[PDB]
Amino acid sequence: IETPITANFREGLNVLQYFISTHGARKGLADTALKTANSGYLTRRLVDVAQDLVVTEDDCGTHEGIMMTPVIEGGDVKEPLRDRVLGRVTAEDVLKPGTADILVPRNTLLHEQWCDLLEENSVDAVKVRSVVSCDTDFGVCAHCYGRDLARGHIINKGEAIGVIAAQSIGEPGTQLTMSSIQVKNKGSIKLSNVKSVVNSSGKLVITSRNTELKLIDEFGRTKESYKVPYGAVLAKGDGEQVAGGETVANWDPHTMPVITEVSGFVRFTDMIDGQTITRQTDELTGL
Amino acid sequence: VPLDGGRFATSDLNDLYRRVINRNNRLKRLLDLAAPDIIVRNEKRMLQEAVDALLDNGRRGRAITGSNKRPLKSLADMIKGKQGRFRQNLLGKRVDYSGRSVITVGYLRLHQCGLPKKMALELFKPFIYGKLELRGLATTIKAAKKMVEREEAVVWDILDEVIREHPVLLNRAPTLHRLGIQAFEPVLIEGKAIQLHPLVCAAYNADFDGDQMAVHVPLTLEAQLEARALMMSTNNILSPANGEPIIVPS
Amino acid sequence: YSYTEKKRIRKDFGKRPQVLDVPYLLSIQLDSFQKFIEQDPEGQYGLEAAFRSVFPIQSYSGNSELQYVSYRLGEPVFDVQECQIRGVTYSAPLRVKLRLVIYEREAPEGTVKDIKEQEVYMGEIPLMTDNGTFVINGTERVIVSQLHRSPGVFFDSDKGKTHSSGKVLYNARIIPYRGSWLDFEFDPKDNLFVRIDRRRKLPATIILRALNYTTEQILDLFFEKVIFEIRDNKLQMELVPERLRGETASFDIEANGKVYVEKGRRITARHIRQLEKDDVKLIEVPVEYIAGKVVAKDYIDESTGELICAANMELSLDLLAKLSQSGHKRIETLFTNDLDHGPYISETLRVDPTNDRLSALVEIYRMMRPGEPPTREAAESLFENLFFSEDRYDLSAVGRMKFNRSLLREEIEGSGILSKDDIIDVMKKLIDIRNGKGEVDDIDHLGNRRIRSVGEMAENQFRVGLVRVERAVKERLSLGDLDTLMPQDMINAKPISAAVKEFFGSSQLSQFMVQNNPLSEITHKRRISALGPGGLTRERAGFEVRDVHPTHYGRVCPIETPEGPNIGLINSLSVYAQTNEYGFLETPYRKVTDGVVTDEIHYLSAIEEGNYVIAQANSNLDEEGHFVEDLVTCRSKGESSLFSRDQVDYMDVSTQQVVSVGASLIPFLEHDDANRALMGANMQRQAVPTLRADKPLVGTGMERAVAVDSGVTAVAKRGGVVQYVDASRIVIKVNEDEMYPGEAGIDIYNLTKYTRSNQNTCINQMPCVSLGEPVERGDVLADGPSTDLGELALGQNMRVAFMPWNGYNFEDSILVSERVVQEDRFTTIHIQELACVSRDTKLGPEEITADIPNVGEAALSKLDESGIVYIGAEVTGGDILVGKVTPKGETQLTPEEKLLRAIFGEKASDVKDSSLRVPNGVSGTVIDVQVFTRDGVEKDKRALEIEEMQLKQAKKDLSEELQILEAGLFSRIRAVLVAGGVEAEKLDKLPRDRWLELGLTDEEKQNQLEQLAEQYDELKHEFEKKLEAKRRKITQGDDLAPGVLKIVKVYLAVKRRIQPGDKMAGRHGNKGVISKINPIEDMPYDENGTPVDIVLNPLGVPSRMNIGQILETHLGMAAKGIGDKINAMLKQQQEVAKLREFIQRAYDLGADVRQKVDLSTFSDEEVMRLAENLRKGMPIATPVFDGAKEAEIKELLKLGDLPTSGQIRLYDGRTGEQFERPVTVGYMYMLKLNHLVDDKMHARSTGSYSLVTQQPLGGKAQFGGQRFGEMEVWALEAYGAAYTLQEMLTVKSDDVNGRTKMYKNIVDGNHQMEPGMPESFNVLLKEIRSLGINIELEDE
Amino acid sequence: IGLMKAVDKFEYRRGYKFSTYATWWIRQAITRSIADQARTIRIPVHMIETINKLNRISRQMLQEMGREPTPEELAERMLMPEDKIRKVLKIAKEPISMETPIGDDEDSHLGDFIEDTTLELPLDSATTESLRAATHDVLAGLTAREAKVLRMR
Repeated sequence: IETPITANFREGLNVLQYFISTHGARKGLADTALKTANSGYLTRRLVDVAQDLVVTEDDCGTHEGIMMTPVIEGGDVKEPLRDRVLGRVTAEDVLKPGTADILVPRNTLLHEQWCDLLEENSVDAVKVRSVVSCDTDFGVCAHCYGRDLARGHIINKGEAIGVIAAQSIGEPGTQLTMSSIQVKNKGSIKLSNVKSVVNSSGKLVITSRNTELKLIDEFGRTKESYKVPYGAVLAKGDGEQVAGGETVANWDPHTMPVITEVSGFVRFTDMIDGQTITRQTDELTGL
Repeated sequence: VPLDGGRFATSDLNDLYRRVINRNNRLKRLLDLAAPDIIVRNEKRMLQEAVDALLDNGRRGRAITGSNKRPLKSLADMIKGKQGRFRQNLLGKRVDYSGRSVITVGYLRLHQCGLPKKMALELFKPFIYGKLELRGLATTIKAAKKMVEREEAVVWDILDEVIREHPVLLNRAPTLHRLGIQAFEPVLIEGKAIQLHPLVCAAYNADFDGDQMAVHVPLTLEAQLEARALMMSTNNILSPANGEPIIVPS
Repeated sequence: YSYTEKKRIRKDFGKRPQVLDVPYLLSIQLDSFQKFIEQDPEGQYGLEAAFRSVFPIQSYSGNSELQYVSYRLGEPVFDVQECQIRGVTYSAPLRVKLRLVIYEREAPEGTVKDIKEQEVYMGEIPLMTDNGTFVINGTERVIVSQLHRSPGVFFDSDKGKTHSSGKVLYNARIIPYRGSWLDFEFDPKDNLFVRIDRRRKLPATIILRALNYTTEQILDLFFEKVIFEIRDNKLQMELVPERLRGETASFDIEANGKVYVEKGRRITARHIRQLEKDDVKLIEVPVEYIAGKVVAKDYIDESTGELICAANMELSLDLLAKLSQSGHKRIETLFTNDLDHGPYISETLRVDPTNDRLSALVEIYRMMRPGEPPTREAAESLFENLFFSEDRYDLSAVGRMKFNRSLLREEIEGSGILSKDDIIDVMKKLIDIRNGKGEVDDIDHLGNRRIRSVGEMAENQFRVGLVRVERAVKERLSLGDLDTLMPQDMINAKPISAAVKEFFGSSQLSQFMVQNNPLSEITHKRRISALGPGGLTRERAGFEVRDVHPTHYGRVCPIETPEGPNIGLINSLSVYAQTNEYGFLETPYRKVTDGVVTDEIHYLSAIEEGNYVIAQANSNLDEEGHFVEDLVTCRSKGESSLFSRDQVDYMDVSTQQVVSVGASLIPFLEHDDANRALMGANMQRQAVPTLRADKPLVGTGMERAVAVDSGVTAVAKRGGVVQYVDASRIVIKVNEDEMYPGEAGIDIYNLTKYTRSNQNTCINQMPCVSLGEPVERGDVLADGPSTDLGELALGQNMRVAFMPWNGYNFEDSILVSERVVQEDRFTTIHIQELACVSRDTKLGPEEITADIPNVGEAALSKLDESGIVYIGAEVTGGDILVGKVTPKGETQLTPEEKLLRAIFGEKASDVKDSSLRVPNGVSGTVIDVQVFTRDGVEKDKRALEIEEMQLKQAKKDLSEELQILEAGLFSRIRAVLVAGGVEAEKLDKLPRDRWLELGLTDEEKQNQLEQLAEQYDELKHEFEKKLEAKRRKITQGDDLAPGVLKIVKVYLAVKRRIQPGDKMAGRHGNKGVISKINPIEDMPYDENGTPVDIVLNPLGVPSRMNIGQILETHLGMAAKGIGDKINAMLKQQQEVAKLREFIQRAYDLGADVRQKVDLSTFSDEEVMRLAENLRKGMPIATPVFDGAKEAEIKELLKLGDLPTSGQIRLYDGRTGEQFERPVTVGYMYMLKLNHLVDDKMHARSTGSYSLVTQQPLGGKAQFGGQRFGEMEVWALEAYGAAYTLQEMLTVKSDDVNGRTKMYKNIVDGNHQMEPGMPESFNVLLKEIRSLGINIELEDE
Repeated sequence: IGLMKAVDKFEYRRGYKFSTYATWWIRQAITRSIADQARTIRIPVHMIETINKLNRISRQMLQEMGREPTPEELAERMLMPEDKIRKVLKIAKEPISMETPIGDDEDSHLGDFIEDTTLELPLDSATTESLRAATHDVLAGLTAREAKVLRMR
């Protein structure tokens, strides 16, 4: 509604303003009275599959697990590597940025001291042991799970992890009822999986879709991630040390170009008029 | 079974069995009568339909209704669905040694709950019977029942030490997560409402606006030990979902 | 002002004048039932309409018929009081007079051969009490009105159902009042389909052809014509200019001498304008443009008479050549358009497999009744019965009106039968909607929803009963006798009474009427529900039927509704809402004539509200001239905007008209969030009456209305002077101007003392008047259960402080005083009824006696020799109210107990103790016992003493009525002799007996004397007969359920005080639970020493957003300050003039308050009484949206010598030092809610067990255990406590030999576990095994 | 079944149409079937005949008087003792169900409100055990001959 409730509760409300607010009040109340039934159904469905998850071994001795990376993508970092790996167990001899500096013999409990040691270094990728990778038959092993969260020590055998998992992810169900690229901070403009090519102006342009814009700080870890589509134009090259507040990439959100990576004569080949193409000329430009 | 007012009550299975065996006897009579084939076919189809309704009423054809114009429930209707034996009688079960009361605020310690004295003698009643027999105060168990019915001073003098070091579970429906069930060490209060420690209200998602509380008393040594070791509110400090604490002052 | 208004005047802060007073609140029920009761010979409403709908009814052969003549309701045999006492429905017999007409086939018109006139009885019709409720089986019950989709035609649409295309699929819908339903639907391929009663879709040509419609005329009705001409060389086409709507010109359009649109070019409006200019109609067309068009008529050649091209066939070039050579220049073709006239009907004929009417009827029969072979006549009979039979189809007047209005027809009246024109018009309207002209209507619009009240469903059930009767009369007349058949013996009254009884009591819409408060009464009788027969269900209802539609404004309040799953399905109509003659809600309004707001009131429905613009009640009127501002806020078309003075057509009657009655009682509503206002209004209905009612200091002004409209108070019918009162009776000598010249003219008001409610609460009325004071018409006499001097008073009001106190109000908890407990501000009385039934078991009849085995005489001290507790005997939990003995069957004697019998020698006789005991934890006093006994069985001496007490009471009250009636009748009995001569020397001197023997005179006095003698003969013989009837009725045997001998009812009165645990709530959604009881010296006090008695959490205000409680607290402080000053100056008695001056100064405080109360007209005694009444604190009225601003509160606090800020410093009661910051303290109206703590207290160690599954029962009433649901099982197995789970699943509930030994070894002090197989698994095994599938256990 | 039983009983030589004779047998078959079957608790044909007569007579009384027929007043029409009328009215009980929705929603059937009145209370079992122990010890406190004679008696 365009007319706002200019009044407040200290000054009271008109009859019209009260009637308008009642719409939203009833909407919210009905949504609350309705969607938690679906939330309870979802919790029951979740707890049904995870009945048999009970820790059975301590170490299944499995191979490599899964990679771990922060959430730097999209915009600013939401959750860093500090809390995404707190309580996990590594799978390989993960090493510090200085070569041949190993802190774990393929498995250790990443309690607070190890998190501090890791964040002190410039490590950004750690491979930890996950439940999906566990090789235990008819259950999971304790080391493939990680330390318990209610206690803080390594989880002991016999504890039913599926039920607590389903309950924990079903509890908040009620509460959840409802062209250009600009750099923000100083860093290194890094292009990953880039098919680089030079435009007519001598700058750098892109000819692929599997390329991502990365912001690398002085330490080496990636801070910001951005998406660049195929056939975009970049105002800066690769490996450029620049500060934030600069529009580096420009592309038309509507026009999608077929830019040719090579240079040479362009003669019209295999376009015969009247069968596949039509003769149309611009009425203002003439080109 | 007979009812108090001289009436009767029965399951619909009696109706379905009567129907199927009536039609089976009629078919048996028809066979030896050398009846025309169309009538015998009609009777066989009627038997098929009757057995079909017995096994699953509203599955093949129209549901057979009783005298109240409601569909008769088959014996497959009462093992399936929300109201069946599996969900209503096997997974979730009515329980003994339990009570309910409104919830009020506590000065209380974190491991204690305020249990009304009027409820305590009822919940633990066999325990008072046994302890009072052991003390030799009443000759027989029926005498002890008389004493607990008179509420003499001795029954309270036995209660205050029966409850001590005997944890008691507290339940607040709906139990969204594992913290909805916790064990507290009872303390006896003159009143009618369950006194709850404010620090656990956040975990219970309970406010003092008329919410109820279900109370359960563990019986065996193993159950009391499990309540003391795993279910005590002192043990539950951090949520199982994630490491942050759950006893934050609200 | 009325006389009893002078005794307490509530200050009103309302600014805008009140134009229309609030209507009678129960009119919605009273008028609806009145229409069902009264006889309307010309009207069709109620019993007359129901009878004339069925009657006359004729036999199958037509040789006889029944003619309904008239009907009459007999006098109800039992009054409401004895109906409630004896547990019988309050009803009256239905007597109907009807006729018999007999026809004979020997004479072509032998109509008159035999006639039968008699009055036959059928059915019992429950009556409506004066208060607008019903009494069914001795229990108070009300029927709520239903809100259902109105009969008529509605059109709908689809939003993304077809994901493949995303098109919008419009559909039409015909829903009659009763009968089969008809639906018209579209398809993504743009074809028309029909559905009957939600069956499979069928092409629409089927229903067209079923009405004897050929293809030619169908196409003519649903399309236009294209003229085709051949001038022996080329094709001439007659062009309509308004047909080329911007399409592509396939060929080069030309004219007589000009060419306009080239090939493959668009046609812009300039070409059509030029075509209109030059007026050229005939244009030449090529063959290529012609192929692709469909013909509109069959064509044959007259040379041989064979078909050339059938209708609805797309012709081609060879077809054109054939038509040309056959000599057919005149050709007509359909007009197809992609934008305005789609070929939906043409496509439908393409999909149609049928060809003639018989095929269509056969297809309809096959669709409706699959499997049964079709028949030549059965198909047409079924089709006629679908929509063209009065008995099996009806649209009703409302349905016909809505149908015609949606069809844009001018007719209002019509027929309830469908016609071909009706279906054709509906289809044409749907096709127009699909094309784009017209708009699909809205389903939850209040113009499309109808209110069905109790009279309507009652008449519907009566129609069902008459249909049941006709089902048997049709055969009874056909097969029965022709001459000796009396109509009485051939009719049956069981079906009609059965149907009406099922509706009254076994239906969903009739439920027990809430009786906690008069407000609960009003808000339950003024209730609108969307459930029941023909309505939604909570599981089915979605969102559109729950949200607040913009048309609810002024008809249905948006604040008062349940918070559960049915939040949008149960509503309550607003204060001023009414009902059309059709059943549509409308709201009053004030007409505006050229900027002048005339006071005449108009009622507009929802459909008419959108046409005009309505100025809201926030506008200011400049002395019946114009408004204050040039631009005035209004609402139109469901939206709000700003309009000039002249545009305004209507004005809201009052600012109170949006909210309902229950939500209107909240003061300062406009300062409350809607969420909390909803819960406050809901909780307001759950208040419990207290020992003494306390007026709300901060009210709204409609308490005086709801209290007198509830009917719980004794209102004076006729004005007069009070002559004599008691605690039970009030008599008034009516003034001479209301004395009818025929009767005494003295009224009796018999109060109702402590009586059980439906919710076990006390009802009493106490006289609020004194001896010898004047009373007026419509004036209150006795206060109701929760009323104070005629004003509704749900709860009490006392000091309240907003401050956190040691955590005792941690989370919405309440801290309460010991002082409030001492003065019983919340003590409530509860009345319980306990029934002891004695039946005749086959082992022997049960007996009620004081002789009971193995019971000490101490427990029998409260029983008389007859075994019944004395009246007034205080009884605690566990005592024996009535001693009942049942014969004991043969009992097996084990070796040990028979050894004991041999040792001690006692023998148990044929006796078993089954006496009624007071349930545990209940203590009270027996206030009444009632004994009913079967006819034939001898009555016990207790029953005899009750009977003689009732006899003496009946005699005494009949005689007292005699004295009252005659004390006024003497004003005519004596005065007639006084007429024609006063004889005061000898008339008054002689006793009244010696008054008819006065001096003899002419025959006129002889006629007067004989008339008076006849009157005295009446008096003699009108009153011994009724005494005899009452005596016979009391001593008459009581009809009881078969198998019982006597029933003893015992009434228990429980006085319940406040405890930690009881639910306390305010009027703003701020509920709570009493946490602890605080000593009086333990709580905060101000410098004056007065301690606050309620302490509330300040933190509950901001997040909850209910600010109205702060304003109410400030008003309470101001009002109590005014009362304190008045009381302080009254204790000294300065001067009556000084009191008058101060009260007058306190009564004019607002800027432009409506009322101007002047005390100069009050006498000294009148002023002193008024000051005494408000000595406890002057009460203040605050309308919902015209309340006092903060400025008035500040002025009132200044008047009372109170701080402007509204907060003062308090000192802690424990340590005694001033708090750091000022704390707001005032008077707030608390409520005592029905959620007591002892009613929710429960605990169970070991008790009853269910029968089929051997598990403990549930519920406090049957001493059931708590339910350990599956979520808590999940929680335990998440903990890992396997042993607690094992005991919770085996030894707690379903181990028959497990729980017993667990009991035994717990008693022996050994808490050892012995598992077992649950019985609930054994029943599952036996059930699966009995289903035909093997199930076993693989043992080792 | 009745029609089959009537076909052979019928003879053309009687000079009557088949329907007249077949209607009697069909009515008898249907009435007997409703008599024996159609009730959870079977009632003999005699007593259901009597209850049908009571229903007809009560309808006839209610047609004229308009009030319920008094059992004392029913003896005049039935010409049989008023105790027989009460006995007849006794058995009119028809079983209802175990799943009648006693409450308002589909959550509380009548089967959940039915108590098992055939189980001894655990207190009674405990008393029996205590009594057994008391008797055992008190008999151990006697002479052997007396103890054995009391037990074996």
